[PDB]
Amino acid sequence: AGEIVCIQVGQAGNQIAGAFWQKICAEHGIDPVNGKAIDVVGDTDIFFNTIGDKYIPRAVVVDLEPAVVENIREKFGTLFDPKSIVSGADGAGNNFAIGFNEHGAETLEKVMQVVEQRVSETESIGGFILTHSCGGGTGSGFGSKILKTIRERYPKVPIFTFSIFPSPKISETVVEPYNAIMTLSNLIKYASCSIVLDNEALFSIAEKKLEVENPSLEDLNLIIAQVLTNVTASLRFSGTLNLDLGKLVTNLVPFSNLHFLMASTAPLVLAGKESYEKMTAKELSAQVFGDEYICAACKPTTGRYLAASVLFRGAVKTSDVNEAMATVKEQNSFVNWIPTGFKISKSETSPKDSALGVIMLGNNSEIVSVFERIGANFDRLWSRKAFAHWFTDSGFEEKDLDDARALVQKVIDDYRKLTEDAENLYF
Amino acid sequence: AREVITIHVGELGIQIAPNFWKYLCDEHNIDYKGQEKGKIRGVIDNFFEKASIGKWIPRTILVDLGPNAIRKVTKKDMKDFFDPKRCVMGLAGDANLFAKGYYSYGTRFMEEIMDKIQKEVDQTEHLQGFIVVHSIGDGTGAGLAPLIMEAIKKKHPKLVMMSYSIVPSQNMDCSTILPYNAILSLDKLTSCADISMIIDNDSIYRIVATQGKENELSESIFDQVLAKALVEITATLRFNSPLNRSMMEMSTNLVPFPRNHFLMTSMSPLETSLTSAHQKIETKELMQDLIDQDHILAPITVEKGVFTAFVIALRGENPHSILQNSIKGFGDRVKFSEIFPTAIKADSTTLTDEKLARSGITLMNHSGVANLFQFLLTQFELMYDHDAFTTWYYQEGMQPSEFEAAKNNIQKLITEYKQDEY
Amino acid sequence: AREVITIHVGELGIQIAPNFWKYLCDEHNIDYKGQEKGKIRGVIDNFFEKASIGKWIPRTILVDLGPNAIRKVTKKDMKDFFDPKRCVMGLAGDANLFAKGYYSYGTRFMEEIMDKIQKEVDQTEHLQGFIVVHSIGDGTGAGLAPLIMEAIKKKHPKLVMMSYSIVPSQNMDCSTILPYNAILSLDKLTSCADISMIIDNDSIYRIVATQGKENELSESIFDQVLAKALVEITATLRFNSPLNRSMMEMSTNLVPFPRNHFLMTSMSPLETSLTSAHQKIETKELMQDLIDQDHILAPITVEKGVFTAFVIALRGENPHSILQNSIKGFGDRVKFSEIFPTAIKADSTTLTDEKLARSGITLMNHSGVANLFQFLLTQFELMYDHDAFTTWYYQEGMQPSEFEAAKNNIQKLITEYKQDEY
Ligand SMILES: Nc1nc2c(ncn2[C@@H]2O[C@H](COP(=O)(O)OP(=O)(O)O)[C@@H](O)[C@H]2O)c(=O)[nH]1
Repeated sequence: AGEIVCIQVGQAGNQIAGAFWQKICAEHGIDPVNGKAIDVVGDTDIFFNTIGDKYIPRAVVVDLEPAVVENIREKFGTLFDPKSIVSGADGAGNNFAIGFNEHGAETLEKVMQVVEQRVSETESIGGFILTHSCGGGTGSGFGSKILKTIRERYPKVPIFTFSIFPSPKISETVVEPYNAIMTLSNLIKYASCSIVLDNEALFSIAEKKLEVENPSLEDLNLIIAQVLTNVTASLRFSGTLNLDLGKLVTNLVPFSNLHFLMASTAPLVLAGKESYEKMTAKELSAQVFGDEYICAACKPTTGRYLAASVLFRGAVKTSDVNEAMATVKEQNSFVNWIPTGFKISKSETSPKDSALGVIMLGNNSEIVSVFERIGANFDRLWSRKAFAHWFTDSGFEEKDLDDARALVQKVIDDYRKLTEDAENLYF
Repeated sequence: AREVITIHVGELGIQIAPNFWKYLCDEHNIDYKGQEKGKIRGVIDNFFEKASIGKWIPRTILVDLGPNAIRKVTKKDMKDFFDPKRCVMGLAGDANLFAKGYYSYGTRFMEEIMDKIQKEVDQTEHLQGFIVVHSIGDGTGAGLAPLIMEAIKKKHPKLVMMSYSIVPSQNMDCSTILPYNAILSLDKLTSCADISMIIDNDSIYRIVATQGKENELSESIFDQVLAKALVEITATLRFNSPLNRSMMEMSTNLVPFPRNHFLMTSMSPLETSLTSAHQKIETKELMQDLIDQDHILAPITVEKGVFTAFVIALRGENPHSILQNSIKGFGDRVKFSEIFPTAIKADSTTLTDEKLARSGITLMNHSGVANLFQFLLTQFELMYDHDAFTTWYYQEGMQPSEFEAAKNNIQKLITEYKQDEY
Repeated sequence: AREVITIHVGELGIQIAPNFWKYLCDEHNIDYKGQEKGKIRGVIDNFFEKASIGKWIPRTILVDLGPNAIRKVTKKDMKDFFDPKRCVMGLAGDANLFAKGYYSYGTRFMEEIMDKIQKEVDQTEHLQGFIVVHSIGDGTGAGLAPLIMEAIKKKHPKLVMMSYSIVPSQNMDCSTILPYNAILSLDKLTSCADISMIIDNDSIYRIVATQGKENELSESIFDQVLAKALVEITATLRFNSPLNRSMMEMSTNLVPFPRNHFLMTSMSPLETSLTSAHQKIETKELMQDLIDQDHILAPITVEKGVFTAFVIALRGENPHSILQNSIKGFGDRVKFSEIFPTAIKADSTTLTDEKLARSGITLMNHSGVANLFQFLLTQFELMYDHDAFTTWYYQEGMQPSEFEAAKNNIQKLITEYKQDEY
């Protein structure tokens, strides 16, 4: 019933999702380069369309790039069905306005036809997952139009977006803050939940928690993929009690515009028996809630939580969960009105490279610092109108650039006001 | 045979089912395939339907708004035992909202559910009543169980309806919207059930952990304790006991006013596997254990509150002269109002478990229930007054006055249970 | 409930606060967030205010002339426990001078401080008294605590005021101007407090080091011992004890003359973590330990000096026939004047600490206090007579006769305590 349709938009979107799909295929027991399997485990129907002995991942692959199909065959074999891959003609040169306005009506109609076919092979739609990168030209503007279009066709369906935000210190292109704000404005309006990730945080993790020396994006994507595979464990491995995407939206989002979540996982293990059997839920909870495993450039132990959820995997003792979470409640800071704090869940099936593991998600007021940095960089460039012609000559009015900024500021102000008011909601 | 129909609603009520039903199968000498295993004992007919063949069929219905609790129970944990034509499954689940279970989604399944119930009712000449086992946490349990109860009471008004309401923990089972579903559903249980048992999972977790301080237990112990309490409550409805002979007698013994029907329980030895080796529990210790803090499946101290009714059901030989001295010896730990005699009733029935010398369970109508309700109500108010997560309920039809009504009903219920405290 | 208001003044009084309040929270079964944790025991109302919600609020005010002691306590060590509207913060601190705390800086905060105190007073029907916890070392403690005490006594003259005066060490806590602040502030405590407890940090350091000669301790032990002594002194004000039932009774039992109110204490086992494993401390050893040199938190030998009053408060079962033989067995180690009966009073109250069989604390009115005062006074005179560091006080208004007056008052106080020695 809780069938998931993934949408992958742009180069980052496809590489991250690619790593995810190949890890999913390892846990369920499917060949990552063929889709062919004889003996599989878990509820494979949530993510794969099985025809004969081939498990076909349910995904819509989208680009503006002229040769997206060949670019996939070369890395992912025949795992993805070519009928689901939508190729483009020219491309968006890191310009939100091209991905969003000047993309071609036909390109979008084909994406929608593919989505309709994928939702037509389901007894029910459990939700959509969008994987993309906010500073690009297709994963930002086209991915944003797709969220708009999907939410208009399928309102009341939980959309989760996983996206890469600018890094806190160094930036990629000068245009990046314009692409990032308009992408964020559309995430604010259309996603049910958004997971904020960035590369600076992930690199520190790759260099300090993984054994890899001099990691590249290929290694960095295994941290993101690990977040994605763990967050879908309960869905994939069922259980009498479990978590679907609609359970996460209901429990983590207290207001409709405060859905931006942080993510953290531990242990991080590269394939092979390179891990150590710590086997302790208490240690994993202490780690997942520390600042060192957070996959975004923020410092959550200094903020305040509105809500959080923790999913434990493997043979975790009930007694250790209760003690470990008691420690977490004592050490961290929560807002009074939400009085229960957490959503807790367990899935008895172990991740393939560790007997135990933990994934945590949550609403931490600290997240505004990511948005505030983006806002400030935009304001300086916008005031001087540097690289601005690239957006207004591609269909935007100054009004749209200003309204997108205003919406972002509204979310920041709402998170901060709530957080400051919170200090006295206890007296 | 006064027959009882058991309905399991929601993910937890269903999770419990295999433990509840395995206990009954072993207790009456039936295998898990429904086949007889030697001599059948007890009034088997009250809980099992006899097939056209030698197989016994549990007289039960399983309801889930998603497909998964049922799929695991009937395909992996207790294969071939449950009748697939008595399982009701939706697709969407409940997104943890009361609103789906009671107003927007679960309502489309009521024709299917009432049709299956009638098919089950039609197989019995003398129906005593219904037992509905449900979580009050999640939307399927919190929402549908009262929707189902109302539909039954309006069709079969002369039957006794009992619910087994399980309150989720503030830790392992927690949810950020638990207080909304708990208050919204207590509001309906108040008019739906004749008898409503409240079991608190936090008490189970601390009680078992205390008993287990000397060992590694098993992760299955928490579910076995919860399932066992229902089995023991029902023991007198299955054996020819001199107590709680029928659901109608439980109602007359424990509930003096239509609203004051929320009951607490106490159990000893909790589980056979918790009390192993030398367990000669003398009649004297068993009765002291049953009013001990570590045997009460609620955050209740009997000494702090007032009893309205109290029934102690023991199993095995329990000489009456001992039971009477144990009761007199309760002193002022067990106290009632000045408008009641100390109406404490105790006796014993048949033991089926070869590892225990004796055992027992109590049913209490005690003002301490009001403290659980106030705890949950305070949490409700903090969230409600600042609109936390209310959009998710309003989007599915819960006009705001619906929350306000539940708030007022529960505060009145708390006020009424505490009348004797003042 | 006879309610007590606790005020923490200065960097050390504030440093202590998290240990003092955590002990009370655990002792009465309250969590550190003010939430109830099971059954509440003792007269909780005497130290905690009940919120409009289920939360308990410590009935306390924190005063600091700088921002830092408070910031660390309320933001890092015991988050969400202390009410921020009860915290008073200055900017300049005190430059370690009495003069700032009492004349030039701290005076501008008195309207704010008395306003917060009244807001706290207005929440209670029956106010028993105030406890002011302060250092007598640094200027904020040494200066403001007496400024605050005078302001309160002039407004609420019928209440009993107790101070907990902590004398800094000559090593880890030392300062080059310690003798000025100590004499200048003892001069005001003399007329301000009804009861004044003196705790000497040098005794704590040597006592703990002695107990720790077999292990590595913890650096937190010094603060836990100091905080615990206050908690134990106050145990009888929180539990329904047959001793020191109220602050007024402590005053009548221990202070025969308005000026002779400076008291010494003795404690055993000092800290639970210092006495682990087999700690069956029999009633007999506990009372011998309480008059032992290694349990007295002052440079005082009971055998060398004269008692005016002596109260022993024990916790746990302590048979009275043993307590009486232990007292008789004190012989001439505990001696009073020929104008007094040997008025040694002992009894016991409720134990809350599951790791200890029993425990206790004593309150002594003993002439040995005069020796601490003379020690500090001699140091004062060596500095004063050669003007060391006096410019720093004169620059903020301490006209020289102010020092001379304090010098004479303390020499008179010493003379009076030693009257029975001659
Ligand atoms: N973590 C991660 N980040 C990536 C990856 N590829 C690209 N990025 C980031 O995504 C940003 C936008 O990428 P881009 O190539 O312009 O995507 P497109 O124009 O939307 O197809 C880059 O500036 C990088 O910071 C990847 O494989 N993984």
